[PDB]
Amino acid sequence: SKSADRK
Amino acid sequence: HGVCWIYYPDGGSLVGEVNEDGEMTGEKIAYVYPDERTALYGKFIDGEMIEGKLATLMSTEEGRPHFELMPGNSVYHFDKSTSSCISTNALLPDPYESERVYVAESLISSAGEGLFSKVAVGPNTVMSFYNGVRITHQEVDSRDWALNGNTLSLDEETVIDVPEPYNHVSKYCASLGHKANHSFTPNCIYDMFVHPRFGPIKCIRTLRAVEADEELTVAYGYDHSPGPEAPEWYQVELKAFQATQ
Ligand SMILES: Nc1ncnc2c1ncn2[C@@H]1O[C@H](CSCC[C@H](N)C(=O)O)[C@@H](O)[C@H]1O
Repeated sequence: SKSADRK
Repeated sequence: HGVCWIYYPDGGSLVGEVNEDGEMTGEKIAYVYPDERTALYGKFIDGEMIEGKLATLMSTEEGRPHFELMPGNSVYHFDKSTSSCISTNALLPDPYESERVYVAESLISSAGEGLFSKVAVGPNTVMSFYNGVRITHQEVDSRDWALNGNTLSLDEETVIDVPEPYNHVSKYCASLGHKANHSFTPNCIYDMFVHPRFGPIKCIRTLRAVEADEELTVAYGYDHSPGPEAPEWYQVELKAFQATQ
């Protein structure tokens, strides 16, 4: 979750 | 012996004559970008680009493409990143992306650089590629936000990152997707892309027509109810956006 654009 | 075209879901394709075992292996194979015009033509083995030279797909006869080579000695090869090496040629731009976007100061206040369109394009147009080193969700989620400005989830197993010092285009310009800033009213989306040099990555694709010199923005899509798990600047903007609603 500390990243963009997770499913 | 005839010619195969394999189209990826993103609209790019591999095209060429297959060998006796049915592999895309030979000296006259090509990858064609989603414009169905820009191509990398030359030696591939089992669909992997060994020496692709920049070409234009001019025409097609009985299914068989004709490529004219572009000037220069622009050549490319399959060069998937690792956890530490972002590219063998960090300064060699992608030729399709070069014709479509450039980096300049963002029009968003205090947002650093942003990505802009060179040309007017219509909806659903791939504009830019988000390549980076490949690391794990565990590593990313365990470390400070300060280190996570450029992390983009690829799938359940992999996060792509553009870590220092490759966040400066003077050190890395092989792809430029990490320069698009966030908007809650974006004109682009992130989408899966299979790239002949970078491998499986994400691209920036328009969701509507855009004008020349328009800033391209994407929704970063952080978890708003894991408050949000997001950098402070995003939390400020999310409050403002909900308020406008
Ligand atoms: N809407 C927004 N408001 C403010 N900062 C933004 C923003 N969208 C992106 N950012 C900035 O851009 C970073 C993600 S990478 C996007 C490119 C970056 N602006 C750069 O110059 O390289 C974030 O860490 C944040 O610093």
